[PDB]
Amino acid sequence: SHMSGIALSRLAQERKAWRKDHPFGFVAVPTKNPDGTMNLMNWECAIPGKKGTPWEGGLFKLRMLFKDDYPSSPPKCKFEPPLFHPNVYPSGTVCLSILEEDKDWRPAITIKQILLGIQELLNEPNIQDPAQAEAYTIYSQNRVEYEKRVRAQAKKFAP
Amino acid sequence: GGISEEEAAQYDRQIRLWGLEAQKRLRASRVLLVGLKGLGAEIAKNLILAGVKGLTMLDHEQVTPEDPGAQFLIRTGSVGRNRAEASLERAQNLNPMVDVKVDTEDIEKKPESFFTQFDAVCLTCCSRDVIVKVDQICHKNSIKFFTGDVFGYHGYTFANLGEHEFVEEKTKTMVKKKVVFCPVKEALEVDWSSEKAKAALKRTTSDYFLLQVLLKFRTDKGRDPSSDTYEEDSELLLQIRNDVLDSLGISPDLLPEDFVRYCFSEMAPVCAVVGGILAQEIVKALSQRDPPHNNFFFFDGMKGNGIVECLGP
Amino acid sequence: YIKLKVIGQDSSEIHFKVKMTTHLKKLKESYCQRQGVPMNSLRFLFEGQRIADNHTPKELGMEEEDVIEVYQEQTGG
Amino acid sequence: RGLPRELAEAVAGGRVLVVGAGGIGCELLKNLVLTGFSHIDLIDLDTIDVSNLNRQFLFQKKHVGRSKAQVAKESVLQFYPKANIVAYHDSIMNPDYNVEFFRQFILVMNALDNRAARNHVNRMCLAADVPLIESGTAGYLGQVTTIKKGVTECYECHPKPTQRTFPGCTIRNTPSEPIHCIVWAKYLFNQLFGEEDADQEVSPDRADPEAAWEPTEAEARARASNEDGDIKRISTKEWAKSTGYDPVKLFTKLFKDDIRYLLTMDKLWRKRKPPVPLDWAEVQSQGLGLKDQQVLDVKSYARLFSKSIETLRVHLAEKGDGAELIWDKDDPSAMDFVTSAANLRMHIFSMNMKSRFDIKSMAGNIIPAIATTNAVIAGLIVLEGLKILSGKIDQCRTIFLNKQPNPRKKLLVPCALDPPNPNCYVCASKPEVTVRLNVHKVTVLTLQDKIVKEKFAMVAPDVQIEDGKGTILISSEEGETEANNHKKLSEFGIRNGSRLQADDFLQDYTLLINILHSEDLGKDVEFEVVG
Ligand SMILES: Nc1ncnc2c1ncn2[C@@H]1O[C@H](COP(=O)(O)O)[C@@H](O)[C@H]1O
Ligand SMILES: [Zn+2]
Repeated sequence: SHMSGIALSRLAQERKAWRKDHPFGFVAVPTKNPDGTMNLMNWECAIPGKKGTPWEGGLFKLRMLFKDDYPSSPPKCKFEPPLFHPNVYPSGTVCLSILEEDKDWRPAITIKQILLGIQELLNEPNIQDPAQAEAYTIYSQNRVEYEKRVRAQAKKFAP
Repeated sequence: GGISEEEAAQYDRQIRLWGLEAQKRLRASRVLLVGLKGLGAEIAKNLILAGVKGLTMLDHEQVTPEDPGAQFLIRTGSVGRNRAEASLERAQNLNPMVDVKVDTEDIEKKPESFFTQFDAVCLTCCSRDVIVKVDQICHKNSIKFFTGDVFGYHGYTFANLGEHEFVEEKTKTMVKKKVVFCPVKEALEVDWSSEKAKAALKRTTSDYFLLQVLLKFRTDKGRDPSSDTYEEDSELLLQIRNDVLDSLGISPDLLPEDFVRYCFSEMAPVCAVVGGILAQEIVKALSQRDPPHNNFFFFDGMKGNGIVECLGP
Repeated sequence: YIKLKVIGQDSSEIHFKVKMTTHLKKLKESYCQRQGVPMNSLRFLFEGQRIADNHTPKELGMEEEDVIEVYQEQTGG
Repeated sequence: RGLPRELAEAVAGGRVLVVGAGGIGCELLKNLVLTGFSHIDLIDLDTIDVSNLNRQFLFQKKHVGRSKAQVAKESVLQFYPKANIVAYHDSIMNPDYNVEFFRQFILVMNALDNRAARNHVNRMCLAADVPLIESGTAGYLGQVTTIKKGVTECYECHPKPTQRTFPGCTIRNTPSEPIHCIVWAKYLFNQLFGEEDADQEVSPDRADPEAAWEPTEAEARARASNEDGDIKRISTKEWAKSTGYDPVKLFTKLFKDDIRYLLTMDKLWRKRKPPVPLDWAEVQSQGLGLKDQQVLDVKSYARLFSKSIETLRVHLAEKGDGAELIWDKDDPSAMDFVTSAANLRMHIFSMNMKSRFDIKSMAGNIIPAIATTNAVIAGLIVLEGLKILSGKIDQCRTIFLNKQPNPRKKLLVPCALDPPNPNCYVCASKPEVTVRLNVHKVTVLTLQDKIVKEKFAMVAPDVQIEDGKGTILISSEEGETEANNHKKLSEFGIRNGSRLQADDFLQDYTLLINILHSEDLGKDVEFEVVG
């Protein structure tokens, strides 16, 4: 939990920027410590399903983990509980291009940007790099059952 | 191969650096160390920790009141004992699998056959004539020769490996190289009356001339400059600098007049730095791995420069 | 087009091809990518003087086949 | 002593702190004692290992298992009884070592091996306005630099990584390097035996025991049988515990069924070599250097995996209350498990198997070290400290140690100290008011309203205890941190010397507050600012 000074300052500035102006429906608040305070290195986020998509009407909770290397390293995002998606690991970890330093992650990109990217990936996935082998299977085989499962999952997570 | 499990366990960190083959080469090498002063103590500690087969610490002088109170190898209250005998217990306790021996005889009286048992001879706080004689003996019998000293904020390191063959990692992996060294009589008597020599002098660090001046001072007075006689020693050092640099047809101006303020007494950090550099050079020569530095290394504590020079060819 | 040589502490000799007017930030980024270490840890200095991002070879007067020294900071011991 | 009289008195009367008692720390302590320093504070958290005897000279074979700091103090006292060494067997990250602790040292010297402790010590020295000497060493190389508040760059002016991270999917789906398989083995060890962590769960969760494939052909039956979430995806660790950690079923699940699970995603194997699953029966029936430098066959590594699994299961059973294991590179069983699992994964993905020596080098992040480099670095550290203590900070330089001379014939390369980064956010100057108040008799509500809202003129302030973990005590949001308004300040770890940052939203200005405990203040006021 011991974080660097630049990481802490960047996280505080990021929290201030998010509280000043954030997209509607999205939630990104630092988690609560057992003592009673709140932890800047651990964020409890929530991503709403895009309207007009099978994911609509659901609020998908996400956990954001920052290490001392932040912002030089991307945060570790995972869905709690894990959801059904080709690009989400069974452990809940979400595999995104912008969430990896060697592929697309840049230190100047913000929490709002990565949350919107996760929402976009939720709306439409990529199949060149799947992560589930079951959601991928019933996405590639027949899309109708994939949409049915997505709708059921969104209904299950409706706030 | 022959490395025991305990040896590997306690040498793992340096094995991962320079190979089990070089560790084994170190394990079969015996080093002779003269002048167990602060620099000698640092070199002995580093060599014993490296894990040589044995180390013969030679010192004919006794512990004097003018020596520092703490010496890292001589226990307090050992005034009047021999330096090698005083430091033997701690040196042996540094590494139990290294055969650390003690010789209280003078280096001058040692016959030529005495040096043949060692494959590396290191000299510390020795006069110029002794350095020349020991280097000639080592070169005749094909023994790696090292010498170094610390004076104030300045230190120096010399190596004479003869025709040295070693292996160095390729840039891109084990390639073989050969370097030829020169004796002390050529490194300390390099002519400066050529155009190439003049350019080299323009590019040569002034620490070489400081080393020459201090070697002349030790030859004359029989002792290193002392703090308690600062005025007389400083005047004599300035005179020696003038005469030495005039005898070579050089202008004393390149050696600053304030050089006498940083070449007095022995300092623990300077001793540590120079001893580390010299011990790494000895390890590199014994293991025949990595290119050893040129025949000279000069250190400036105040400025923080460590300059490697090739003089004599 | 001026050829530049960058050598590390371990004498890792790597050649570079840069333009006369381009800034040296591109060289630092390319070296960092090629060596697999971020450019923040590495420092590039020219004749003992640190090279800044906004510097150009014309400012430093670099010539053909010149040497640039890079020093990595060590986290250990 | 060869030092000038003024510098001699400065080093004799001054008190210095050495953090880290390793090889560099041991050499630095010896050099400081020899130079003339009398009051030295030494802090280290580790204990003597047999691998430390190559570098560390104050430690012997009879000192293995003892505290590094205490043994170093005892060894230093052996050749110099006059030294006033104070040894702490603790971490420098401990809250007990606050700014009040760092303010009594005229010089702080770093002898650490990790970036986190370096960051903490840099922050604490910057807060306490004490010069700091930062040094590092790796093999034949090393450097020494000086950090001063408002004069030179601090450790965070140009940020550096603390450790290398890996893509989540690359480690578990598409490895391409042996290091990926090694970190996969470490994460698998944590998943099977360690504490709960969703980022270390490298084996996918599903219906484990049955060996299943061709989900594409039987997708209708699979979707009829399972609902969304796939019967909650029975945990791999729970299944392994239920089966009794038997090596055969674990081997089949991890190296045959998991690989077949990877092969189901045929889309990401089109441009790379697909992995080949290993069958336990087939592996069993298929039939100089150090002993740890030899690469064995896949059968020997499978047997080693089974033996390590059995031994770790026995250790877990023997452990009290089923405490989770923590991976250690020096534990023979954990090291055997990681070596076997990593080598099996490398063989699965058609990569060259690695000896236990290399697996230990890469898994444990072992940095090669020798005595000579540490001695040189320690000597340079003491030289820089002598320069600092004599008012010659302008002469201090960043010195780099090279393995070979550079084209300028310099084995040691000194570089001038850079001015501080104006946008560092760590060493930047900020208001640093201090208040003296009863910690045990003041509430968070009083701290927010009485002494921050109106005393320092903040309209919507949010406060943050800067203990290094980024925990914020008061939040400007009206419905976030109102539950601890009535809680006392001592209940959050605030004590004498604790400092808490306060920044405002509307006022857009921050302020550092230093807390000083005082039982005697008077009934009139519960707090009092100090000019
Ligand atoms: N807070 C700390 N974090 C990490 N290492 C520490 C800390 N305090 C002291 N040390 C020690 O500092 C030494 C640095 O490592 P090394 O230079 O490899 O010996 C090790 O002995 C560590 O145990
Ligand atoms: Zn800074």
